[PDB]
Amino acid sequence: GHMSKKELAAQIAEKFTDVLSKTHAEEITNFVFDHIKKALVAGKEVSIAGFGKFAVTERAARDGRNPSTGETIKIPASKSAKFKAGKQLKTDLNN
Amino acid sequence: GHMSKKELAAQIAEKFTDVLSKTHAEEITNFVFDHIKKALVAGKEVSIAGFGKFAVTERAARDGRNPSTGETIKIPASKSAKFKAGKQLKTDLNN
Ligand code: NA
Ligand code: NA
Repeated sequence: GHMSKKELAAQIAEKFTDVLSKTHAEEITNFVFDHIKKALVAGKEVSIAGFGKFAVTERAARDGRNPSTGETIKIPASKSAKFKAGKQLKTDLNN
Repeated sequence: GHMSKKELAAQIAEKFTDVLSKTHAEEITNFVFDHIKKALVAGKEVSIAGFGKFAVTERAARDGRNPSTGETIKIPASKSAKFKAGKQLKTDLNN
């Protein structure tokens, strides 16, 4: 199965209709992930208790070879973000 | 740096004070991740546009050996959840 962000936001809106509208639920859901992204972009690890942690990772630069010339190259570094599932999520998935 | 769930919820509360209280911001932030967990527990992939995707993964069972006896064992399967950062997050981290 699948659950999208819009579906998440719709569930928020349905379960918190006393708190906020469907439009605000979508705004806030978008803000959750935007803010998490902003934090990763700022180099922060984002820890979400009961859920897990996000950290920026960097594929390190390293020596390669030009295959044709056997000249030393640099394979460039690049960043990504990694999630490590927390203990509670791991427990819930293994029940 | 670090950003926790409480800090995320506090940012939500600060930036959406017209929408919800600090208490509700924490409730909703907790619900976001609880609901995502519920979806993974239900076997759903959770796709969050602009952010990335979570999927349940299973470390497959496989043959091991009892080291001492050379009897065939089974190393048990276990589930976890994996996140794959979306293109936009990858772009933002590499800017
Ligand atoms: Na609305
Ligand atoms: Na409050």
